[PDB]
Amino acid sequence: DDDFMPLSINDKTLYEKVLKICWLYPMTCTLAKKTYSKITAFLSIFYRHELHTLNNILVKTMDDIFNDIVNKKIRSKLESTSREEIAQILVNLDYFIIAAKEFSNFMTRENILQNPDMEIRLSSIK
Amino acid sequence: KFDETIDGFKTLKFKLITILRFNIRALCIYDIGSFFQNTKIWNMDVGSIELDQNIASLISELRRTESKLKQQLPEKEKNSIFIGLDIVNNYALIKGA
Amino acid sequence: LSSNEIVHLKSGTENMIKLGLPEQALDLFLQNRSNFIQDLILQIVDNP
Repeated sequence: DDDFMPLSINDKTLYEKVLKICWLYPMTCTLAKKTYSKITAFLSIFYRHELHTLNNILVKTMDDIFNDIVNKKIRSKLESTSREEIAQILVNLDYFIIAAKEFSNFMTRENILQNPDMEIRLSSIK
Repeated sequence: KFDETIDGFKTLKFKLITILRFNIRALCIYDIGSFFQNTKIWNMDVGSIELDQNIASLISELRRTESKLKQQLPEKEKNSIFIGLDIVNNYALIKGA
Repeated sequence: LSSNEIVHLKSGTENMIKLGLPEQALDLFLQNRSNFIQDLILQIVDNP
């Protein structure tokens, strides 16, 4: 999907749905929010693999399966040398880096909630 | 009968000795969760939350081990072996740790 | 003193009453639920 333009302000129907997508620029943060929210939403395949050490290092397996550990986003966007929304698409990757901060804010995580003392993710965000 | 009951006493000290060595070596075993703890960090790794899962395993089978050990045997020996071997191996466990 | 279920526990409980040893019967029953809850605690502090 292409024509790297700004976000067309429809003024105003899905702007609240854009605000849920915000957790502008045309598509990348606009669709990829549904992609990753769909991903970690789909990655809640537990609530039946519980009463064991799944709460252990399988949590770290969920850590390695990041917002697919962001090189998957940060290869093709790293590869795409194109003047169309150059750094404006990446304004939704500085702003999807604010969604990387939303991902390390998507941090009421597991073990059911313990220890709530750190859940940071910013290696691939770095 | 003094050689006899003497020998039964020797089996008692051997057996309770073996139980105390079992719990203590379960602990010193369990401290090797730090070996490796996957590069206990340099100056920070912040964050830095929690909690070295092998140590939670140590707490777990320690807890159930004391549960069943309190189930079968009598109290005073359990308090003895568990008390001395647990606290001492905790301390020197931190020392070599 | 051995069954984690209900039906034998229910049954032989009221059979023990059917002998007419009800006080010992209840005390054993409460002991079974004591040991029951006791061992139910054996599945796991992780955080408080």
